[PDB]
Amino acid sequence: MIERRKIAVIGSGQIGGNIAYIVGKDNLADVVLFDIAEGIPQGKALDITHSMVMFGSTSKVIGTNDYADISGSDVVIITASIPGRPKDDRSELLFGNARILDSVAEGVKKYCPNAFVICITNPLDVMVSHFQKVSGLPHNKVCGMAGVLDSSRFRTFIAQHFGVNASDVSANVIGGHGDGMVPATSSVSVGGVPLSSFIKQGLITQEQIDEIVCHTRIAWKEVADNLKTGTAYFAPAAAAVKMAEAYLKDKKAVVPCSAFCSNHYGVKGIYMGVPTIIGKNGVEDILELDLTPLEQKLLGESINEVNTISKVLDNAP
Amino acid sequence: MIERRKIAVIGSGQIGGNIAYIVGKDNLADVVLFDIAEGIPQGKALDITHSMVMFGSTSKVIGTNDYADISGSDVVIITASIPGRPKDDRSELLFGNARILDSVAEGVKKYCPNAFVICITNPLDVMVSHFQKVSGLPHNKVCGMAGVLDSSRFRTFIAQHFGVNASDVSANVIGGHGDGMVPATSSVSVGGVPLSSFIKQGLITQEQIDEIVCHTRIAWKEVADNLKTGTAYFAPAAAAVKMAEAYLKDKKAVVPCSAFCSNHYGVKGIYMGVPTIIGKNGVEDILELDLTPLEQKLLGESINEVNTISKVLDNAP
Ligand SMILES: NC(=O)c1ccc[n+]([C@@H]2O[C@H](COP(=O)([O-])OP(=O)(O)OC[C@H]3O[C@@H](n4cnc5c(N)ncnc54)[C@H](O)[C@@H]3O)[C@@H](O)[C@H]2O)c1
Ligand SMILES: NC(=O)c1ccc[n+]([C@@H]2O[C@H](COP(=O)([O-])OP(=O)(O)OC[C@H]3O[C@@H](n4cnc5c(N)ncnc54)[C@H](O)[C@@H]3O)[C@@H](O)[C@H]2O)c1
Repeated sequence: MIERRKIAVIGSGQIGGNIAYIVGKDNLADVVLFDIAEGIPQGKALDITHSMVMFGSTSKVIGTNDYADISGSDVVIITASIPGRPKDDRSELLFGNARILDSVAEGVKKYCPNAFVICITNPLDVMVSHFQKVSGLPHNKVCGMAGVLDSSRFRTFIAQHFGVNASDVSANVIGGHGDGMVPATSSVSVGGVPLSSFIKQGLITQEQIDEIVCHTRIAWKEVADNLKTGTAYFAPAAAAVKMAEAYLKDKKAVVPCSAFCSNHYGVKGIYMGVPTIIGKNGVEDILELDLTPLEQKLLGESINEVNTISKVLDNAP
Repeated sequence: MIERRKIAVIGSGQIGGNIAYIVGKDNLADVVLFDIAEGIPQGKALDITHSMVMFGSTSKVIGTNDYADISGSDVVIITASIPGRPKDDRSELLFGNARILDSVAEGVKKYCPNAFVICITNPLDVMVSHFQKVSGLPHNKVCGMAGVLDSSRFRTFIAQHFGVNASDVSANVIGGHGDGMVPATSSVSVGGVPLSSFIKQGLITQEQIDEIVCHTRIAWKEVADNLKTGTAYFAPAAAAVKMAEAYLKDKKAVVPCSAFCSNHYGVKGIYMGVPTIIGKNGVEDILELDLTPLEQKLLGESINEVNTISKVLDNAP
């Protein structure tokens, strides 16, 4: 008995609304846009419902403040967060967003415990870890969106240098979504050609690569300082939809994201950004990148950042 | 010589950003987001650029505040407007927006006078007329977006009543984008079946049709009262992309928009909501709907309100 796919978006602010809009435009699923703020999800859903006939989609998009409406959701995307952009570090939202997730975790557990959950709420790696702990869902059914956005940014910057289509740049960012993220230049390729080759050829300099690595690392502040009123939300929404697609269409897509890693990268059971294979059973596998010693070390420092914020959360007021 | 298609969005608020996002996602053209507000267009353009590789698009999107950047634009879409949502009417903002439009007209006149210009700035029909006058562009290359958004709502509401895909509802809303808009119920068909027939089959009462007509004219308020921030912006951005598409792909598509009508509907040269044929030469034709005496009267009232407010603006100091 064919049933329409259903995605619940918890939090209907900037990112949440664009997720709804893109999912409906692609006719990927019906969408349930959930928020505790009166009127916001309802009006965004009505406005998006009107664009449906324009896109040729028959997806249904409704607004709600009732967890009961997310029952049967195949995928839950969590964007809910306290207000205001982080001033210097995504960690500043730690205390407030962990409380919100406790609440979202109760709604999920009761209305759609078999859903694939994708967290977006910052500080990402720690929020995903917190969510999985308080909700009790299987590790492979809970992951965080970050890698796809960090890697799209790294691929884009590399592509803008060489003047080529970014889809032809292969490049991963691993580790937690924060200042210590590791854009792995060691395995970047452009049409099959490694960066070491472009250096010999004289078409890119190590300094140029270094600037790309840095740009990647603090790209969030560049966008946030220009928007003034908030942080990025167009690409983070497209990234969440790519992850939801991988699950709903059982793609076996290789997706860098925050996933529970306990056997690769020399860690034994932590959520962090790694290349995963996503399909109908959620995170189905993690791939082992070939890191240089210097990279294995920068990863090591990333992991410590994650552990530190995490201990801080464990000792919250 | 193949050149990339180029679309300038004048005004990067709620609607402009969404238009950039969609156009980019569909790889329909490169996008220039123009705003005089500091940082907004650069920030949205940068965030959207990061999402191009996720959508598999090579569209380039940049933000600027220099009209010289819109030169060579094949289409210009105008969303520039002074702050604050309409209270009861999209009219109140008349002078400020006409002032704003004067700048854009000089901008377009200098940098890309061969562009197809689509206005969205309210009060729509007057704004469009004003833009064409002061810019001097061919009448058939200047029009306003309203009908697509109104007809989409009208189709959506008819489709919800019958429980069928809105894409299979054929329906037009003509006249001014105001309370004086005319949802032409006599032009309604659902898979070939007319409302009279559904009437006789007892599948819809006249009361229900009336309520649908009313829902259409006041639908914008319903969205605005829920957003508590401004007016609808997801569906109006999509409607403008559909208009840009008919132009760029030379579709010869039926697009209900605000065009220079001068030998149909009993008017001799005014800008109003009518069913046009858009292709690579802009508005290439206007179709003549089979209106009932009542609708002819209703359109009548609508037509006066345009000229009325149009004179209020022809004077001023
Ligand atoms: N993972 C990443 O790559 C990434 C990238 C960009 C932004 N973000 C983060 O995603 C989050 C959302 O960003 P945004 O711009 O959409 O924020 P926003 O402020 O625009 O939206 C957050 C929404 O959460 C709603 N909300 C609040 N408390 C809630 C609750 N208890 N239950 C349900 N909804 C609730 C709000 O009412 C609001 O509409 C932030 O934490 C931001 O830092 C993450
Ligand atoms: N035609 C319709 O169907 C329809 C439907 C919905 C909304 N609208 C109207 O569309 C317009 C835009 O709506 P919105 O929600 O995007 O508004 P918005 O306030 O979010 O954006 C308007 C943008 O105009 C910019 N701006 C101001 N002065 C400018 C100038 N001189 N040059 C360039 N940019 C300038 C602002 O800085 C802002 O970014 C309004 O007039 C709104 O009422 C029309």
